Order: sequence, then structure tokens, then C-alpha cells
Amino acid sequence: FSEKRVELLKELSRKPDIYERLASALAPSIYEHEDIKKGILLQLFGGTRKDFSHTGRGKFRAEINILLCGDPGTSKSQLLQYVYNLVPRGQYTSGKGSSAVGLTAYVMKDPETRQLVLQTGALVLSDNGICCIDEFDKMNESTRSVLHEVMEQQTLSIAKAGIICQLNARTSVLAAANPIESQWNPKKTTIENIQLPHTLLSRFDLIFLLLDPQDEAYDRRLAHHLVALYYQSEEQAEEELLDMAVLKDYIAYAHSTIMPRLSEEASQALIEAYVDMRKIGSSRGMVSAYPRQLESLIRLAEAHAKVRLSNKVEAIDVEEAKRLHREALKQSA
Amino acid sequence: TSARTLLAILRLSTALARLRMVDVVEKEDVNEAIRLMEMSKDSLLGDKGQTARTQRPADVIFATVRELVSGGRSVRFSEAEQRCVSRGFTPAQFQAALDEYEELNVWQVNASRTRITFV
Repeated sequence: FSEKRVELLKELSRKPDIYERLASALAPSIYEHEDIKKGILLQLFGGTRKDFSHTGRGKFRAEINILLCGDPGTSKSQLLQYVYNLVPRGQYTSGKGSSAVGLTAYVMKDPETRQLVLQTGALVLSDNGICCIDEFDKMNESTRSVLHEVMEQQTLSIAKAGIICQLNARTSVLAAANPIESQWNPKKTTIENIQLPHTLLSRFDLIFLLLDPQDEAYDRRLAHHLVALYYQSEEQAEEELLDMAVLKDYIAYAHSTIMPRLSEEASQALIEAYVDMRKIGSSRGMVSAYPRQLESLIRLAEAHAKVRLSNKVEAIDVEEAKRLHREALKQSA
Repeated sequence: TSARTLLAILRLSTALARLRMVDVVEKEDVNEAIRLMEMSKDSLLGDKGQTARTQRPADVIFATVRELVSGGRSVRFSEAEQRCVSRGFTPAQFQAALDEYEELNVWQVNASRTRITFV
């Protein structure tokens, strides 16, 4: 790192439009649908990990887990291969092509060293980064069971075949589900559409769904955009959009310099906002009574203040955390 | 029809522009591209989607009078002809078309046929 690039990142932090310019850079084709990829930008930051070993709770993850759903090919074809070539800490793997125990750290015979040594996988090497994995709607049954402690307990405890080993690998994992008919059914609620159990969908933070309305005016703002950039070569990409060399250097500085934390005024809004989101009803009923969404709400406030380059969290970033969670409710209802 | 078929239309635009040894596209490469699409979707069924319309010599005449009913009631007979002769409607067929609807009780005229008012 040099001083010829850190000063340019500090001048953009004071601008109130840095959060909107960086969110639109991840959409090189689709004009709308910005709320889907809006939460992905905050996934790379996550938040500063804290320690509480003096109270009996040492391990604690501050990473954000985003949940997606839609047609694997319509609008999710570019959101699964673009976060792999730019981010160096990305590991791509297949769900159905790989085994359940083969993805993590399993046990395999080795007569060369005369000892049952362990083997690596894919998500166990991308620590403090981002993992890439597709096909979550038709994944293996045995693979869904081992995910109850990886992204939840942050401790892969595998004690079988006389092998006592507890891995401490943790990595934010994203998913892209799909309905039973790849289309939203207004005749049924959103609970029956998702085939995943209640214990699986509750571990995710936000939730979105790729909707294709049949409105006539909807195509006037989407079909007129892809054709405009279809015949144009490379005479406008580096003119109206910033390069990718700044995004890779913007996240490699705040992850080891700015450690934000909660205060006494901005933390009082998390209690009042938690009670209002409990008595929802109508759709499912009196749900959301777990410390899961309360813990995920704190991670959203730490990620918004990390992009602003400020350790002090005010009441402005708290109002922006609940706004992203409010849009996720109207999307799945 | 979703976003998967949107990019397929632009793909067929270059299949015909490269056959004439040119680097531009014309209207011929667009009409012929959608011609194979309409023929393929009709072959997936058991019939062909067509239409039926009879060129009535008094169908567009009643639609022209509708432009004056929504604006006023006492429409002048000489003023209503200021828009019929613009496109190219013959005035001889208008005299024989008034009795086709006045007989079926639609509007009414006077003795001199100079006052028309929508009832």
C-alpha cells in the first residue's frame, strides 16, 4: 500500500453518494433489481469480530449471510461467477457434483504415512473471505444436515471413526433457492413455496425473490436498456463507470484499521425496532421471537458504518439497517 | 416470455447482417428474424393463429362522430365533415350511412338534415 491511494478513499467517504455509486457497479447489464445485489456489497465487510471469553462466549462471527431465490439463469447467472474472479478469497464449488463430507474436512486412508490423516476441501480454505456455492434447492439431503453447525456454531466438530478433530473454519456462505415451479404463486403463501424446513431458512438474514411482473410498462425500463448496450463495444464502460481497481483496494483497508463499535444512543433503536417486527401476523403469524434476527440486525449496523470509515456509530446508520430488512418483508409477501 | 428470450432476439440480428458482406443492419434482417419465431411457435400447437376482419364501408364513420360527442352535444352537421374529408372519405357514402343507424334508433336529424344530436 502507498499514500497515493489511501487519500483518495478518504475523500469519497465524506461524499453522501459513495453508497449509491458502489452499489450500481455490480449491475453491468440489469438496470433495475438493485435491492437484490444491495446486500451483497455489505457481505464482504461483515464487521469487526469481538471477543467475550471472560463471560463464557468466546467465538462469535460478525459476517452477514444473504439468502437469494429465483430462476438459476434469468438474473442469477452473473451473481455467481463475478464475485469469484475479482475477490481473491473466493472458492467456487459444486453442490451435486461434490459429496457431502468431501466439501469440508473428511477422513481418508493413507498407507504412505501410516496414519489416518485429514484432507482439505473448498470452504475450509477461504477463511475470513467469501465462499461460492450454487444449487441449494436440489442439493443432497446429507449436505443440508452438516450445515447446522458450520455457519451457526463456527466449529466443525467431526468425531467419527476414531478421529477426534474439531475444525474452527468459518466463512459467509450465500444461497440461491428456487420455488417448486420457478414462479411465484399468489394462491399460496411464501412458506409453502420454499421447500426448506423452518430451521434452515431461519438461519439466514435477509430474503429476496426474483419477481417477473406481467406489467406492460415494466418492459419499457428493462428491454430498452440491454439493447442500448448491445451494439456498443468498449467505448463507454471506462467513461461512465469507475474501474475495478478501486473496489479491491477499498475493502483491503477498513478490515484492519477501523474497528467500529456500538454506543449508548444508536443502540437504543435496536430494542424498539425488534418489538415492532415481532407481531407481524397475517402472513405466518406471531413469529420472529428468536435472538437470530436481533443478532443479524447488529451486523447490518456495523457494516454500514465500516463503509463510511468511522468507528463511531450514530443514529443515521441504524435507520439504514432496518430499511434493508423492511424491503425483504415486502418482497416475500 | 421472460428475460431469457430477450437476449435471443438480439442474437438473431447478426445472423442475416453478415450474409450481405456488410457491417450494418437494415429492416430486412429484423422482419425475417421474427418470421422464423412466429412459425416455430405456431408449429407447437395443432392450428395456425390467424385473424378475421370484414372491411365495413361504415365502420370508421361511426368512430369519427364519437370525437364530437364527448366534446359537445349540439354537433353541427357541417362542422362534423371537417374531419371526415381529411383522410379521404367520400361524401356520397356518408348520406347512405346515416339511414343505416337512424333506422335502428341511434341518433335523429331534422327536416333539412342539418342538426345532429346524440340521444
